[PDB]
Amino acid sequence: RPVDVSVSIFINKIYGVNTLEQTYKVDGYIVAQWTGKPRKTPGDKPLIVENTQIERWINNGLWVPALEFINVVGSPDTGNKRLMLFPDGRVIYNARFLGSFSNDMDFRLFPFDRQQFVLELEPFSYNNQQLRFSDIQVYTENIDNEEIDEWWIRGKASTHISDIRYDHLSSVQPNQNEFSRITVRIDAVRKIGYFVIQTYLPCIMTVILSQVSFWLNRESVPARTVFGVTTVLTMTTLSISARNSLPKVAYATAMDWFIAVCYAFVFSALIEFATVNYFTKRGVESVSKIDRLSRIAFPLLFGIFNLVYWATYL
Amino acid sequence: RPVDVSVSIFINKIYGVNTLEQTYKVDGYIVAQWTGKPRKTPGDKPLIVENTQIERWINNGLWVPALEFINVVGSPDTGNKRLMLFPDGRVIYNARFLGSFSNDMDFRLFPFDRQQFVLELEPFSYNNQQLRFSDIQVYTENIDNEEIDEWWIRGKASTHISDIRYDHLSSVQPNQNEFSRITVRIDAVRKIGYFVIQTYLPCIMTVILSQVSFWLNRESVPARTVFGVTTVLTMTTLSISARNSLPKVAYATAMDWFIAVCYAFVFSALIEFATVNYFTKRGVESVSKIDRLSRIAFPLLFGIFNLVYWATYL
Amino acid sequence: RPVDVSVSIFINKIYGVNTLEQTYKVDGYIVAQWTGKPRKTPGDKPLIVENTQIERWINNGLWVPALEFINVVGSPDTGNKRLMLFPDGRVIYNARFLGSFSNDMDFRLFPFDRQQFVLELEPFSYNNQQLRFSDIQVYTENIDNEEIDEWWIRGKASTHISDIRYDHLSSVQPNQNEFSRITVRIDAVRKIGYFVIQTYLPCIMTVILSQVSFWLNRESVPARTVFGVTTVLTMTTLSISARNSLPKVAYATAMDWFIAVCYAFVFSALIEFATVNYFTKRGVESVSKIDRLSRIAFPLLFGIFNLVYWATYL
Amino acid sequence: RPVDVSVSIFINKIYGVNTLEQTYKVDGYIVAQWTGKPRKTPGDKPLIVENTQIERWINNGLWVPALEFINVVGSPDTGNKRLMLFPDGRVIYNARFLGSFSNDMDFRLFPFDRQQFVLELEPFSYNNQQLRFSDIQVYTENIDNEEIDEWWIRGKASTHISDIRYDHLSSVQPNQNEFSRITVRIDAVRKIGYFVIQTYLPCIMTVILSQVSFWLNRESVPARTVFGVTTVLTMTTLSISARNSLPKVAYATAMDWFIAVCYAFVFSALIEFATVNYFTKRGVESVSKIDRLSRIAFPLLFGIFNLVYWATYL
Amino acid sequence: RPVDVSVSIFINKIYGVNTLEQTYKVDGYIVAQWTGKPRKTPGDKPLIVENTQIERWINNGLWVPALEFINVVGSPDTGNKRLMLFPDGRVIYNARFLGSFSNDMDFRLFPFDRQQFVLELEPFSYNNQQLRFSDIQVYTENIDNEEIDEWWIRGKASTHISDIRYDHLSSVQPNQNEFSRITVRIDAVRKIGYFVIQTYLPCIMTVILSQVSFWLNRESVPARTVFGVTTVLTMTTLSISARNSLPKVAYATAMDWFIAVCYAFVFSALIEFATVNYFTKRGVESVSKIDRLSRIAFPLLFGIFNLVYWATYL
Ligand SMILES: CC(=O)[C@H]1CC[C@H]2[C@@H]3CC[C@H]4C[C@H](O)CC[C@]4(C)[C@H]3C(=O)C[C@]12C
Ligand SMILES: CC(=O)[C@H]1CC[C@H]2[C@@H]3CC[C@H]4C[C@H](O)CC[C@]4(C)[C@H]3C(=O)C[C@]12C
Ligand SMILES: CC(=O)[C@H]1CC[C@H]2[C@@H]3CC[C@H]4C[C@H](O)CC[C@]4(C)[C@H]3C(=O)C[C@]12C
Ligand SMILES: CC(=O)[C@H]1CC[C@H]2[C@@H]3CC[C@H]4C[C@H](O)CC[C@]4(C)[C@H]3C(=O)C[C@]12C
Ligand SMILES: CC(=O)[C@H]1CC[C@H]2[C@@H]3CC[C@H]4C[C@H](O)CC[C@]4(C)[C@H]3C(=O)C[C@]12C
Repeated sequence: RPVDVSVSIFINKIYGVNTLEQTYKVDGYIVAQWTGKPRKTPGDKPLIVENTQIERWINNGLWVPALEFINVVGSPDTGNKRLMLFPDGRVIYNARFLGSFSNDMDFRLFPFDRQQFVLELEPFSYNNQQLRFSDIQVYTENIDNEEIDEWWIRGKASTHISDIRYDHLSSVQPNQNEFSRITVRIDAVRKIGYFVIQTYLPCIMTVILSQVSFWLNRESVPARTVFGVTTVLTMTTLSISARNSLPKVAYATAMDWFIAVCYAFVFSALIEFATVNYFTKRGVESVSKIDRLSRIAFPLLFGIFNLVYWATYL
Repeated sequence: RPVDVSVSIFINKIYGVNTLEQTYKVDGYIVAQWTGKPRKTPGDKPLIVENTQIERWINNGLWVPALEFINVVGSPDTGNKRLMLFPDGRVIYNARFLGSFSNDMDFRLFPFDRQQFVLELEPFSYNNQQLRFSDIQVYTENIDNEEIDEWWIRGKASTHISDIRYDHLSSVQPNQNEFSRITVRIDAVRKIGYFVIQTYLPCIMTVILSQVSFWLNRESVPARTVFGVTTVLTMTTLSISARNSLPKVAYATAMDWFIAVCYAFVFSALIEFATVNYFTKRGVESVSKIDRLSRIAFPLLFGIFNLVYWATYL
Repeated sequence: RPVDVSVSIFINKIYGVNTLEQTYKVDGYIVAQWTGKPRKTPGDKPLIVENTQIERWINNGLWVPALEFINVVGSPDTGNKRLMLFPDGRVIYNARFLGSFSNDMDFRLFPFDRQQFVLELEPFSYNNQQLRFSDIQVYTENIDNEEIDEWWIRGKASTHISDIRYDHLSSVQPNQNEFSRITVRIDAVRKIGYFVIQTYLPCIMTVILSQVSFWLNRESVPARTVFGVTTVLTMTTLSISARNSLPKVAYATAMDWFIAVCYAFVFSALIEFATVNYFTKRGVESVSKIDRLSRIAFPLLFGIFNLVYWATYL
Repeated sequence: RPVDVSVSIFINKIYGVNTLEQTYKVDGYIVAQWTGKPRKTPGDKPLIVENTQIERWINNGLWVPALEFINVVGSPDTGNKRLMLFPDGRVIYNARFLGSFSNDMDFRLFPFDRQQFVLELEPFSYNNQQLRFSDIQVYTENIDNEEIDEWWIRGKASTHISDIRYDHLSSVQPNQNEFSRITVRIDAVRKIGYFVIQTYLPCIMTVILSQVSFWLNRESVPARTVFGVTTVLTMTTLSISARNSLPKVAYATAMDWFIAVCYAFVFSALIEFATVNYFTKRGVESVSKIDRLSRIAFPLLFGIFNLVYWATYL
Repeated sequence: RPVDVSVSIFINKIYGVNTLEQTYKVDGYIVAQWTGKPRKTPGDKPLIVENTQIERWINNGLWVPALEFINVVGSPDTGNKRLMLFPDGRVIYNARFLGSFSNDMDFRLFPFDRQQFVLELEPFSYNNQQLRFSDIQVYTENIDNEEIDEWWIRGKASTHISDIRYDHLSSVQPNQNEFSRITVRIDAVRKIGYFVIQTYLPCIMTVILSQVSFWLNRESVPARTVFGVTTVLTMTTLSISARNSLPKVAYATAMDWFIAVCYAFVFSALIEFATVNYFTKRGVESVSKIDRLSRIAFPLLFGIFNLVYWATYL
């Protein structure tokens, strides 16, 4: 007695990925097919009914169940609606949907993170005892496979049919509070190219600039201080601007750890000079022993770190 | 004589918390049940009517009271609507809502503040003598309890039913102008991580950078002045950029007072040096005992301050 | 014969004040009551008609005039609509409105300006010979009077009813082209707290920083120049950023005049040092009497200026 | 035989002028009058039909032509619609329109440019052989002439009626593809106040700051270089921030030409100083006559430049 | 047997080009003509039916196929709709559309890139066996083919009719899953004027400013370091700010390569100075012949680069 419903979804385009609001817009077509009671169409041809004329048919008792996207931010922009009325009884609901979808996202591996563009479809007013999803096949490719859209699509779609228990229907439907839900997931990874130029490389070149102070002398204090404060302030601002593209989360990202280390070498380089200025009297010949090793200690310490960093997270 | 109305609300997700406009977006379901006049349904099953077809029923005299969200910023995004028509008379109104809600917020303890995500539900056109809310049940935790949405959810929801007197309905029914209101509150706390990295740490290291001037000498005036002006201006920009994440309120926040203190230590450090620069010839051997104590007075005075700060506000 | 219309407006909240666009958002309820032909309702109770069911009544010749907000930025967000049909004949139209309103604003006294949140209500299609507004009652205080909205509400509402002559209907209604207009005004004053921290204090501490150049010496020219250019440029950036919260108006504001002075003292301080640097050899012993007096002349001129400033504008 | 249609347009307000998108919002009323078949109204008074009830009238065969704004960005925000049915036959369509309009704008004389706020009105589905505009009257002044937000309304309105030939209807209407078009233009001039405060004066004072380097000496190279690099970079950023209030046009504006000159004097001052530093020993007694003459050439050239500039462009 | 449909599209204006979201807004009219079943119109004149009155015709069984824009971001802003019903059977659907369209764009040649503003029109519910596009005519030139605001339109439109195979109808339409698709392309080139003034010229003069350091001496280290760090940091910010007008793509643009080169000359000049500072005692006469030659090597190396750069990419 539960209505077996076959569902096919074609994803036309994915766009408007917003990491801040954790939303992403999905455009495509939807198809809902179920075998109902036979009817006599005008002619043996299948009857096709478009947007407005569908209302007159449900007014004559036609059964069209409302389907609902769960992980959506607002009522999706529904396009044109059509109805395929076959003589053997099978009904086919086809329409285009453009909605702003949401999904929980973890940024602990920013910007090397992997996230899932998920579609959560599930009917309304009809539980698993009344309406059941037979199968789901997502014909996303032939368009999707173009993955130069600010992300990298890795793998095909994943379809799964599950049963969700809503407790807020228990007061009204005893033991009838489970709904069949279709879930479609597409794994994707981020493209680190944009962030290398905005934060990573500016962090590196700032570190390179910060360490030039070692190679000057016990020279004009203005010079080695200007090198210090400019690199510290520059590294300070980059630490701020690097998170403006991220939600106000608590955990630290791989970009955060990279900045803190790059912050350390920059701040240490200044204190190193500030150290030899208090020890300008204890052991001064032409150059101290700190600079003679800091000119090599700092770059090598920083160099191997980048090797550990980029070898990881990749 | 007033109709007892049982209300159940299932919150799908809370998102889009905007501290500036003091809004927050809430998605979820609503259930409204009342006992009406008995009817003879087609079959013994309860009759289920979906979005558009409900309008035809109220045209035949069916009574569906309009419910209204008070603390909303604009007309909420109403999803799919359904009606459960039982033969014994009881009617059940179930629909999905996605709205931008508002609530009075106090920012005196920024960013350690506690706020409440509130839903204020109340009917339209029907007072408490005509329509009464029997009970309210919020089955929010099942989903909501995952709070990585820029805030920290601490505790379950609190439900309360009250009666509100609108004076602008006195003109039509004297003394019968009170409306039943359902109120749903969810306490929440902020995640200070983003603010630690964006303002607090940059303020601290700037203060740390400001105090390196002490450990130099009565040295090149350019150096110790560059330390002064850069740190003062840096602290000045941070004082401004720290408030762009807040509405144009009048009272000062815990972040504000914390910056003013960090502002004091930076400006005092410059004047401290600017003082010893006025005494460069009267009593100069190597160090002004002022600097010899400022190298210890400033960190300890600032160090104990952070202990006074973080012990408070927590 | 003109229909006397009683109007009551309940303001739920005023929010979203945008000084740039000179708009402001207003949420609340509206009530329009007029005496029609008597009828016999079902029971002596008043007949209540909700959103959609109004269509059936107005199609049957019921007279429900549409009321129109003049000073609105776009088509207001109409909430739920209701109709109270009384048996004694009086008809009552009640609905909730959320609209983005506009009003001409003068910003010559930024941020000490006084502005008016105005509602200009007036019907459509019905002149004063056909429809006249009897009285207006603004039930704003019950909620509004808690002035926590980036502004301070100073006083209750002020109502004015007038007759407006539209010349573009003279070609169609000779001498019958006057419309009854309801006007609701709420005076308000601005909260200078946000601007004290963003512009005033950074301007002041910059001026304080600008004068430290005097207390150095005829010293290292780099230092007193670094004090000079940084303070001028800092004051220049603050002079620009201070108007980004204002429309691109022509007249100068009280904040503008205050900055120009703060710009003058800072730029004068640099020119002063550049002057004593031109007199570095002709008449040099230890200090130019200019510095001996500028350390007192400038603060006294600056001190009395702020006192004259804040005594005014308040 | 073509239907003569009298048109009256009342402009309520012009607001939201965006120079970047070259759009502008116009709110007001519209009146369309044509003489139809006589009718018998209830009483000799004209019959008035409001927003929804018009649909029933056009459903009964009444001829109400849809009017269309050409230079609009999206479907304009249509307010309330009314219908005046006169007994002598003349029909009057009156409604309120709030739309975001567009017009080609030339910015070669930024910020002294002159622009026109244009309304291009033209019917749909009815050509000039079917519908013709008799006359047009724009009752704009009553309100409009008060402009306080970035522009100056200078002069009255200009009305013109024309016939436009669309070639894309020849396939559907051979030789009958011309539509009557109403065009309303309002000249306006820009208010340079905002730009004087944001760029022009800051450009001037920066140029003034650039020339103080002359009055120092062949002095501490840090000072006169700090004068050089800081002024060059400051003038560089102002050239950037000056165009963010403009679309990405190709031609250079009067503000651009003004900045390029101000850019030259700033960079020339550095090269001038950098020149005398290359000649510090070959022909040195006390001062390089270059600075002694640059102190007069530079201010006079800049002063006379503003005279050539501001005598023009005004 | 498939209905041949003639389609004409008139593009009124192209506006709102957003390179970030890769969208662009298109306003214009559409004409769809097909020869249908003969009918008896009132009079021999063609019957004209406007927006609302069309619904009654399709309600009486008239066949109006829904047409669909593929490369659209959301449900487009549909204007006024009209229907021409001819007695010989031919039906004509004419309407105005304003939609936000999208197209894949390649930014490797920023800002010398050439892009295509594409419209993808294709019907719904009717395959190529039922509805076929006979021909397409784009009458765009009348208001185009000259140039647009931020881009240059070069050439007339390009028309393409194709057959698109959707695999998601195979389960419901075996071998009948091909749709006729009209595609309209407009080639366009970018206007580099805005980018020359905003990034290129500031990058060039910054390199020029960086090279003045050579012409000082083995002089005050503060000066040549101030030249060094300021130019390096300035060039660093320009590398970031130049990409804020681009999506987060992975590939590097022609603007990126130009900045990286400009980054080298600035950074190389600093290392060059940092080299001669290491040789202040080891091989010192007055100047390191490196600086004596770098004053010629760098400009010529930079000069020839600009010739290679701008000769390319054009
Ligand atoms: C012997 C030595 O190398 C000296 C030279 C500079 C000094 C530091 C300067 C900045 C100081 C800020 C605050 O006073 C805390 C302490 C702080 C980090 C100092 C020290 O630990 C001692 C340092 C490192
Ligand atoms: C004698 C001495 O060592 C000098 C060095 C720095 C000087 C201060 C700099 C800032 C000044 C601002 C305004 O002129 C009021 C006075 C003000 C606070 C100065 C003084 O108290 C005197 C100081 C402490
Ligand atoms: C003798 C003396 O005290 C010198 C020190 C600073 C100099 C001024 C610096 C700013 C200059 C701007 C422009 O070059 C015009 C001239 C301008 C006002 C200079 C002077 O007239 C001479 C001044 C006042
Ligand atoms: C002899 C003289 O006074 C020197 C001092 C500063 C020098 C200029 C500084 C900027 C240089 C940029 C690039 O290195 C090309 C060359 C460039 C324009 C120099 C010159 O032609 C020679 C100048 C004017
Ligand atoms: C021999 C010579 O001319 C010196 C002058 C400047 C020095 C360089 C400055 C920047 C340094 C950054 C980090 O310390 C790694 C090493 C780094 C590249 C230095 C060196 O290789 C040695 C240089 C080239």
